[PDB]
Order: sequence, then structure tokens, then C-alpha cells
Amino acid sequence: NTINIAKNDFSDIELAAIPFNTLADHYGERLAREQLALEHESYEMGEARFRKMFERQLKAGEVADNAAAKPLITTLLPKMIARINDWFEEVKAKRGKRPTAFQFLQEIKPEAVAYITIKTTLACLTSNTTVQAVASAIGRAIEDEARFGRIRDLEAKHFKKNVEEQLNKRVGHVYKKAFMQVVEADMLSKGLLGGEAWSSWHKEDSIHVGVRCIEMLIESTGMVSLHRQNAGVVGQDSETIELAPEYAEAIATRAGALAGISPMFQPCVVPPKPWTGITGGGYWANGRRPLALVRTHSKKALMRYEDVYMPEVYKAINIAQNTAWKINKKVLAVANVITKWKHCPVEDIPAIEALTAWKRAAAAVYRKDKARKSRRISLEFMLEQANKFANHKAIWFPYNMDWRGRVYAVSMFNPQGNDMTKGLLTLAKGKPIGKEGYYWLKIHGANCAGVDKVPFPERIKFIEENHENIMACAKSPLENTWWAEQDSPFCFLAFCFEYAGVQHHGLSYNCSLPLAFDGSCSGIQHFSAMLRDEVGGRAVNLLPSETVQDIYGIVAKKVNEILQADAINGTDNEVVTVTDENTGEISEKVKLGTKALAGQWLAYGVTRSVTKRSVMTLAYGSKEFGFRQQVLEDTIQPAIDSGKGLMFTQPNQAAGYMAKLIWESVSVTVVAAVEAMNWLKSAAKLLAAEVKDKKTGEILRKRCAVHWVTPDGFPVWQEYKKPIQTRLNLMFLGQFRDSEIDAHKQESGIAPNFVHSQDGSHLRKTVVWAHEKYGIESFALIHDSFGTIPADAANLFKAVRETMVDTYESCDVLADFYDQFADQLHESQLDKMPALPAKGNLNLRDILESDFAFA
DNA sequence: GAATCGAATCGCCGC
RNA sequence: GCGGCGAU
DNA sequence: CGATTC
Ligand SMILES: O=Cc1cccn1[C@@H]1O[C@H](COP(=O)(O)OP(=O)(O)OP(=O)(O)O)[C@@H](O)[C@H]1O
Ligand SMILES: [Mg+2]
Ligand SMILES: [Mg+2]
Repeated sequence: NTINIAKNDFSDIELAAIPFNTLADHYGERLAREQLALEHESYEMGEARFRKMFERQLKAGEVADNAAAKPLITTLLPKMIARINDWFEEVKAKRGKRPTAFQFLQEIKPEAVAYITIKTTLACLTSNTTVQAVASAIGRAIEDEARFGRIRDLEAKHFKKNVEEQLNKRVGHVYKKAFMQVVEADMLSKGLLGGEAWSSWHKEDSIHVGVRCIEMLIESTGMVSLHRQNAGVVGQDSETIELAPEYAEAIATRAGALAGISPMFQPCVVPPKPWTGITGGGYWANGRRPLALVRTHSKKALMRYEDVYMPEVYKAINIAQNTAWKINKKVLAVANVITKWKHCPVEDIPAIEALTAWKRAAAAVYRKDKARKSRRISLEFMLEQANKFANHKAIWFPYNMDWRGRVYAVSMFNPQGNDMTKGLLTLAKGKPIGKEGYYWLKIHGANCAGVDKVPFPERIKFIEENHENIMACAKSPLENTWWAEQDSPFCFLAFCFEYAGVQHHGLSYNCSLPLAFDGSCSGIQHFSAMLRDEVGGRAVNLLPSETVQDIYGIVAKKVNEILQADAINGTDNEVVTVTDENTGEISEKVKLGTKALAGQWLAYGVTRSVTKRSVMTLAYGSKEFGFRQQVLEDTIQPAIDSGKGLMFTQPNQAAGYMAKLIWESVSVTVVAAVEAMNWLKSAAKLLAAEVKDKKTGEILRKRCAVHWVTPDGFPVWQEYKKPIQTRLNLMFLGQFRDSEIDAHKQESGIAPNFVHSQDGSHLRKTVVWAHEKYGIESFALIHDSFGTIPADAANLFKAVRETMVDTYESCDVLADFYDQFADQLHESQLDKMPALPAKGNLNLRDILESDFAFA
């Protein structure tokens, strides 16, 4: 039931003359044919991908989950619900005893029966056409939502949350229902569902409820026609159900239309098409899916950039596209061997509360089995793409941006991937390495091993002390597994081959390995530079420092100062009344004081591992509440499951105490970060407010989106939007039944999105400034990682600091942010707008002399 | 007034 | 949307 | 612990 788009639509891509000539005028006809054939293959692979998924969803009875059937379902559902309703009054107004199926259909609300019927008849017809068997299919599906939705809807709307996540962790209808069977029995043992065990429907009841549902679908919609066979013959009287061909052609056309616009983007064998406008950049042919400069969730948001003059933004994207890459054949030769022997090549190298705790161990193996299969899937695809382009002289990647302006490569195989993917990709246009390039090659090799918390001379000494090990790895990587045991193994191996090249050829050796420089904590770095935070900036190495500054260990050091103070002074333990709000029981337990809680943590030993997740999620918006879950999940629970954690008698009390100390430490260490996110959150709060006079009720000021402009000239609009109603069932997944600004997501998004737009602007300005003031042509970019060939590494090191000093010396981005929305504020809320946070004593020009900023 | 909720972006794979 | 993986 | 909304 599908139409091959490929025969005509995909043929136009190679045939059309205006795309061919514009490509051939730059790189000739031979490369033009190769590039168009590659893009043609990408669309063909994408069509094949959709069709395999469509047929697998066809075979599994999940055809309503496919995107080609959703536009159908959304116009048939309101008619079904109106007819599902309208029956109920007719039988209630018709005297006499009710039909067999009337009472069952009241146990499930009209919306849920409308979807359950449509999905199950679509499943039964596509994947026996008798009305009896399709009636029982709905009948067993209605009863499942009736019996087990009882748990969700009424008795445990608070306690469902403690089984909702573990229900979602199960995959498969059988596993999900079996878990719900255990949940229902556990609840009844506590008298939670009213003590009423379900009386399962008889098979006679299940067929009769279905034929009521099929008949009501024919009345409301024309999706399905009824057909009788051998009418009047007692033995062979049957009714066969049929999907209406006019609606089958609707999903067929939509399946073909969607199959054309889902290509598998690949690297380019010619340089990518320079961006001159909103669309059509990157790849060279026109396409069923043309590339967009900004990845927006709506076509209206992309059209906002049409006449936006942002020349520096366009130059930055086009320069990055022009960077020539090639597959690292030496690394690829190694990876082609060890992936045949291990599922993950660097995974396991040989080297020298009982119910509720071991339930988590069982869930750990279940999660690990998912993780092992997931990691292997991506590994085999990356290796296939790397081998496909291995013998090419150079390959290129097109680039675009997310709606905040961060720069992303477009192809699935691209240098922004994991350690193996980065290890398989090297720059194509190298230069003689020289003395300076060799020095930075060793620094880059030291960072791949994980020796990055020590000053530069110690990184050099680590490489020079391990000179024998590095040369042994380059000469025979399969015979010496030392490279595989490092923090970034394949990138370390890539350094090993280049290091051996300098030994075999001297400083004239042409090297093209990308040497990445990663900023410490980019979000905190930008916030500290915004408000001139001396203490906060020094913690993220903005300032020149003795050693590499480690904000994870600084917070841990501050945490341990409170722990030892709380171990001498501090509160004692106390008994306090507690009450479970569900059961209503009033009990009394021990509330551990800070003196006891500090002693437990001092026994455990609080290091940077305890604090690392909390500050890492600070820029994402986490705070003292979120830290409690992080500490419980990352530190306390792994300790208890491994025989440690004997000090933690009440883990939630230890977690909440730890979250209080981390939040006190982080909010005192990086002050300007905390103040800046608070100010932006308050800004979005007043913008997303629908202010109104309560007496009149009239809307005085409409809720407003948040809009600002980066120093590079890239504009960004934040308008999180929410749907008005959505329905989710238990065994079968959710489905839609206009949009308004989601004010909650506006508050939760504004601070991370603002700082991410700033680091995108900084990256783009770095790429431009490095390309024009110096002569750098090759760029490796992952959002805050700046890499180039070793001979240009020192200049990139200088350029990335010069741009960051330049913007914040010239732009008050928070004050510029204020100048945008201040006209949109209402009279009643300007008094409640907090003032801009005060700037500090940090001198921005010290960033130029900072060794470990890297950015 | 309480009653409830809530506590970054992007891409791939699966349902 | 949910499950898992990866990138910052 | 605040905002948002019953
Ligand atoms: O971006 C987030 C991200 C995505 C994937 C992995 N990560 C984290 O990136 C860290 C490495 O950078 P750091 O933050 O400096 O950690 P570290 O312990 O101090 O240094 P290291 O020993 O790993 O070399 C890792 O640990 C991860 O949590
Ligand atoms: Mg690290
Ligand atoms: Mg990160």
C-alpha cells in the first residue's frame, strides 16, 4: 500500500540543469555528477528507511503510530466521540433492558474508546477480516484500559507516579501488562483500590462490546464498510470487515510523501554550497527536503530570518563548511579489526531494603542490555560511513544552526560525534608541524589520555615520560592495548600515529590532526565574563592561575569545610511527627541533625565525584531540589548497592543535607552565574504573564515571547508553546485529541538558551577572526571545542581568547537584552522587575594571558 | 482563599 | 510522547 | 519553595 517516489522525483536531482551547472561552474562536471549521485543515494536510502519502518509497523499492528495515519485519525476522532456520546442518551431514553455492551462502554471515557477502536481495526485489517475477531480485539483492549486505568485515574493519582516511570521502562504490551498485574495485586494487599478485585469480562461480553464499537464507527465516519457473506445460510453466515479504499489511499499517499522528505544526509565529495539565504545551502541540488539555516519547529519561525542582515553569521557558517576532512585510515584499519572481536572495542580490557535494592540490580541489567545493543547500532553505522569515504581525497560537511545559533554539522557521520567518530576523522589540508605545532600536538595527546588537570609543562612531561609506550602503540596498535585504556582511546591512538611521524620525519612532517581546545565550563565562563566575576571567573579558568582550576573540587573543598564545622557545632537528632498522606497514619521517626549527617559524609569521603553532576547541571537550571535526586542517584545509592553506604542510615536525609551544602557552595563560588540566571528567569516570567485586571477580567497585556540578538548579529526568538489537550492510555500510547505560550517552559528555558546563544556567537566570531586575522582554513568545532591543524594551533589559541575579550568589552548583553523587552513590559509589573546585577572587579584583558581558559 | 505542580539544546536508534 | 544511545 | 491555578 505505498507509491514509489523514487522513479521520478529522485531522478530530477541528477537531471536538473541549474543545480548541475552551478556546481559544475565551481568544481567541474565529473565531481558534480558524483555529488548529485551521492545526494540522490541519500534520498533513496531515506525512502528505504521509511518503508522498512512502515512495513515493520504494518506487521506489528502499529500502523496508527505511523505519521502517515495521524492526519487521518485527527479528523475521524471528533466524529467518533460525538457518536460515542450520542448513543448513550438514546439507550438511556429508550425504555427496556439495556444492550449487553452498554454498561462496559461507560467504564472508559468517550475519548479513549474512540482511539482504541480505530487503532485496533487498523491493526487487524492491515496485519482475519471477520467482525467477530476484530470485535474481540477491541473488547480485550477496552477491558485492559478499563481494569488497569483504574489504577491511574482514581485510586493512585499520587501513587501512580511511583509506578508510572517503571511502567514506561517496560517495553512491550506483554511486559507492560504483566507489570500492571503486579502493581494491582500489591495495591489490593494494602486496600488501595477500594478493595475491589477486577471481575474479568467473559468472552461473550468481549465480542459484544466490539461489534457495538465497529457499528458506531461506520455511523460516524466512512473509514470502514460492512460486508456479509453467504447470507441466510446457517453454516456459512459471516460478516467480513473492510477498510475503505479511499482512506487507504490517503495513508498510502502520505506514506510516499513522507518517504521522500526524510533523507539520510551524507558527507559531500565537493565543498558544500555556501549559504546565501534562508534555505538551499549546504547540499547542492534542490531537494524534497531542503536544508534550513536555522532548525526551527515551525516554518513561521524560520521565515523570521528572511531579511535579517547578519553577514558575520553567514561568513562563519560558510568558512566552517569549507573545512576539508578525510578519514583517518590508520585509525580505521585498527577499528576494522577490534570491532570484529568486542561489541565495544575499549569496553572490558584485561588489566592488573533487600527486595527494593536488588530490584534495582535487576533493572540495571535490563537497562544495560538496552545500552549494549544501542551503542553497537551506532558503531556499525559510523564504521560503514567511514569505510565508504575512506579512499576519498577530501570530504566536507554542511553546517547549520539550532534556533539558539549553536553550529551543528548536517550529515549523520560528522566530527561532532563520539570518541571513535572523532578518531576516524582528520583534517585533509595539513602544514609542516614545526616546533610550536609539535608542542601543541603533545598537549593534545596528553588531553586524550586524561592528563588535563595539570599545568602544560606537566602534560609535556607525561608525554615525554611515556615516549616508549606511544611509539609502541603507533608501531603495533593491536599488540599494545595501552592506547585503548586512555580516556579518549581512538583520539589518543590518532595522536600516537602523528607523534610517531614527527619522530620518523622531524619538524618538517606534514601534520593535519585536529588539536581540540575545550573550554572549562562555557556557560559559567560566559556568565562570569558578563558580570565581571573575579571569583567565579577564576574558578572556570577565565583568569590566569597557578594550576588548572577545578570547579568540581572547589565546591567539594567548600563542602568539606562545612562538614567539619557541622561535625563540631551543629544540631542534634530529634524525633518528629511524620504522616504518610495516603494512608493517613501518624508516626514519629528520628530527624537526623547536622552533626550526625556531617559525620556520615565525612566517613564516606566527599570528593569532586559527589559534586560533579550538580555544578554541571547548574547552567541547565538545576538547584537545591534537583541536587538531592542527583546525590541520591549518583553517590548514595551506588554506595549502598556495593556494600558501602553503611553510614547512610536514612539516604534521603543524607541526600537532602548534601544538596543543601552543594547549593550553598555553588551559589557562593560562582555568584554571577546564579544572579544572571535569576534575572533572566524573572525577565521571562513577566513577559509570559497574561496580566489582567481581576475586576474587569480583560487581558491588558498579551503573553509575550522572549527575543534577543547575539553580538554576532544572530537573532533568536524563544516562544515555547503548549497544546491544549492530549490523551495518553496505559497499554496503547498517546495521541492528540491551537497553541499558547508555555509560560513554565519559558522560565525554565531562558537562562540555558541565552548562554548557549552566547557561546554560539563566540564560536562564530572565533571562526571568522581566526580566518581573517590569521590564515586558518581548517576548523574542528563542537560548540565550545575549537580545533585546527597543529601548525595553526597557537594562532587559534590566541584567536579564541581575543574574540571573548572583544565582545564583552563592547557589548553589555544583559543590558542589551533589557532594551528589547522593556517596551513590552506592562505598567503593573515594572516595579516588580529586578534591576541588572552589579558588575564585578574582573579585568577581561587577563583572559588573553590565561593558559587554561582554552576559550 | 487553598490544591496542585515543577523543580538546556541537538542528533541517531526503538516503540 | 515514551524507552535507550551519543554530542556540548 | 515559590508560582500557578482551582
Ligand atoms: O559535557 C557533558 C558530557 C557529555 C558526555 C560526557 N560528558 C561529561 O564531560 C566530562 C569530561 O569533562 P569534565 O566535565 O571536565 O570531567 P572531569 O572529570 O573533570 O575530567 P576527565 O577526567 O573526564 O578528563 C565527562 O566526565 C562527562 O561527565
Ligand atoms: Mg575531562
Ligand atoms: Mg557539557
